[PDB]
Amino acid sequence: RRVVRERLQALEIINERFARQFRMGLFNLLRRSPDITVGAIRIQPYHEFARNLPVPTNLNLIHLKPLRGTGLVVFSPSLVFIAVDNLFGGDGRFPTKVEGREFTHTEQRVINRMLKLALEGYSDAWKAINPLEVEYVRSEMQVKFTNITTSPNDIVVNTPFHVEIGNLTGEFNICLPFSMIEPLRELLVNPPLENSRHEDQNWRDNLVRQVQHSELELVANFADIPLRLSQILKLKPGDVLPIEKPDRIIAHVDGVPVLTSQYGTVNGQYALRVEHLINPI
Amino acid sequence: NLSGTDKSVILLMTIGEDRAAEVFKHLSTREVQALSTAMANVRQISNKQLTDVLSEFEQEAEQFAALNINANEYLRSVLVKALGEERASSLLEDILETRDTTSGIETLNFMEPQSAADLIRDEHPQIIATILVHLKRSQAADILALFDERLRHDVMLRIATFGGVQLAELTEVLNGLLDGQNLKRSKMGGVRTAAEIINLMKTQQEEAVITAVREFDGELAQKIIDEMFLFENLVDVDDRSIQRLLQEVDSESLLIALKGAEPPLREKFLRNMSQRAADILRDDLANRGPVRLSQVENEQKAILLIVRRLAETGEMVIG
Amino acid sequence: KDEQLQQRRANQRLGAEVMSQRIREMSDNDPRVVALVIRQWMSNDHE
Amino acid sequence: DIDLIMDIPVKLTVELGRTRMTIKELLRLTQGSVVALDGLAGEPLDILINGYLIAQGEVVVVADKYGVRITDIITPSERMRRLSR
Amino acid sequence: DLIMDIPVKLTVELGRTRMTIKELLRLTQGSVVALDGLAGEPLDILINGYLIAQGEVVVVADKYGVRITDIITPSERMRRLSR
Amino acid sequence: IMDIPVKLTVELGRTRMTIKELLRLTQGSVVALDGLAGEPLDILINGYLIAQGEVVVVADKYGVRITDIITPSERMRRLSR
Repeated sequence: RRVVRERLQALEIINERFARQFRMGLFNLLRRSPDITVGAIRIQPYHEFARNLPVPTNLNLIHLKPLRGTGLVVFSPSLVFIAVDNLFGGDGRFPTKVEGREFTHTEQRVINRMLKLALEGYSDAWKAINPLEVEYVRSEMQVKFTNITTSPNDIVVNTPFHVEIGNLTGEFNICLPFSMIEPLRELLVNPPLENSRHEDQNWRDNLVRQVQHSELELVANFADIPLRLSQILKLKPGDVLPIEKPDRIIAHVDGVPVLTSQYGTVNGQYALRVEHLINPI
Repeated sequence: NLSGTDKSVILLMTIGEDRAAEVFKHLSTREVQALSTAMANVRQISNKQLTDVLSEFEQEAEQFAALNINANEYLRSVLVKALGEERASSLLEDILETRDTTSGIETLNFMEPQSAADLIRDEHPQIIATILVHLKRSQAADILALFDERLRHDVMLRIATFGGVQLAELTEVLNGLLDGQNLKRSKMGGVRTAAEIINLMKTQQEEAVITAVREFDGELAQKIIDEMFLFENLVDVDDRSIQRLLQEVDSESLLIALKGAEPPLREKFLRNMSQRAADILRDDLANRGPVRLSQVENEQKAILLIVRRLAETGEMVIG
Repeated sequence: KDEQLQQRRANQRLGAEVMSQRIREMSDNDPRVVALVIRQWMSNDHE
Repeated sequence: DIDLIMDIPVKLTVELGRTRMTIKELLRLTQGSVVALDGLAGEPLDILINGYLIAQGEVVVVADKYGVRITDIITPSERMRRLSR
Repeated sequence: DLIMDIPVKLTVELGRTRMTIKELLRLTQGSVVALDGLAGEPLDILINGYLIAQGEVVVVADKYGVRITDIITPSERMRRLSR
Repeated sequence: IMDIPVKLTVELGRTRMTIKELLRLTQGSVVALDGLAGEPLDILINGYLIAQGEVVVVADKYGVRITDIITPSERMRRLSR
């Protein structure tokens, strides 16, 4: 049994701007403008993501301090082949497919350049909103060896991307554990907010100035006696129910108490004599 | 006589410890290790030898009138004040890499083609195509020849597609492949050293080994037997080499070897000789009686050792 | 005989060490005449 | 079905009065401040459970012990009239 | 029944465990604690803290729905309170 | 300071209606609550709340994945609900 649901707003924009940054980075790196198509953000268990992962492919570990845990990135063999031949200027119209064969030293080095470029791009994109350092840990071949999540059923978030350069195409993914963003679960849901300048706080203070003009309905309580509905049914008008001594009156609005008070007889009216505001701090 | 290495080694001791360390930094670690072993194993200079190495170094110094400093820093500093440090460091790195990549190109041309091909077999076909283009056309062909048909065809197809002529990354590619050679070593892995041991072993023992490896892998056994092939038939070794053996080996030993040889072997070893020599050899073979096979095998082994020595000298090919 | 050979060895060593000091001083005052002769040394070694 | 439910504990609540009041007023309020309520002195207090209207009653001091004496059971029509305010 | 239309508060629980405060003291904010009831047993269903019946949750219509199975059964209620 | 065992309590959701809606529903009738799939669960002691935390199952035995002590801020709102 493992269930999680949520809706996200900010990381979509974050992925879009990071994708634009990565596109321009690859353009300047390979002297050719690429195109990146960000897929819909995927929320799935770790085992489902591993099953959907096309083996063989290279997986890389990038830690995210100070949050405990390591991030994961993947790149397709088609993408690495196309990138490396473009680095050599090859047209790519006579491609080759390698399966099971581990990446050579040179191929791993080219993967290292893609890894560092992507790390820098995501670092700047993420720090544009929240400063969270990204540091590569260890590349991996098989997903089972990555074993990032505690359980295969652990639900993780993955961001797919479709990257092409002219006729040449490709797809790579960025998948993250949900526990990685569990402390920031409320922040990622919230859409990005601009300003935050000094006039933004007094703007909040302006809202407060509006807030003082508010309407509040208090509730006064005397007795909260536990009884039985059988007794209620046998209760008849004229019946009397004893009540303990109400040494004080609790005042609450929609439930939340604010103060304690003492009842009193004032100008022929049921009046209360407040003692002090309830401060939970 | 003193070898060129020993003279250089003695000069390396004489030039001083700091200069020797600087030369070690300027030179290859294999050279550093060789010099260290030489100065540890035994000194290379005697009083006549020290005189000779010092005198020849002096004649080198007379001719090498440097009137100049190495200035790996001083030359740059004079350049930096006039134009600025920046517009020199990158261009200098590019020039050095061009010297370095050409050095690697020449090294790959010199080193064995199939070894280069297998070192690059795992690498990218674009890498293979660009390195083939950069290499000498004899060397490029030699790396291409070994490759399987599909990889080779893709390589020639991508030769045309290579229009990017990329430039710093190519040098770094050469650097990456360069760092893998010092770990490769090998030598022990190759079959021919193992095959030579099989020849060295006792007849029945390598016959049993041949049967066992035929059970293990018929193709491997056939390859090792093809490596075995040494004057077991006329076509592989050729009549000229058959003539060469008979004029270089004792007639009595040749006849004793031919006692246990096949009649086609006798025919091939008698065609080259003239009528008189062939008649003498045939009469001697007919007259000589049976001999214990140990001596025949020993003389055959000596004859095959002579054949191997001739092949090593490289007068003619065998196979 | 043996004493004469020993004295010859001693004076040869003295001459060798002073002339080696001559190499030391010329190499100190001019490194260019050193690198090219090192190149010649390695050429002789590999040849 | 009915017999099953009868022996079940339930809670009840009673309210004194209601006044419009804003956070300015409550912040201005201090220790010992007196606040009245729309409930007239001597008016029977409304009786509810879990915020649901039940009846009305008044407190009577019987044997120097406080006790609320109910007076009526709210009809559906009068409950609708009360909520339609 | 003139008070039929009265909303009520229900309570559904998993299981109990006799747990001394020394245990919670070493229990961190991210610790794991077990219970007494075995997995798969229907959860007990109560209202306003009063025992009613038992049921089990099922993933139906994308919402946790509990399937009522037993009745108050006052004899069984007495047996349960007699523990 | 001195130690003593104490009764805990975990609550799976709360709703508001009359029992007759479920009293009419005989045994085997499935009924949902405000409790959905994914949200954490709270822990009560003697009926007094402590902390928020999910519950998992291990070795065919339930295990609470407690998260943090409930502060009065959210305590008040859950009391109001």
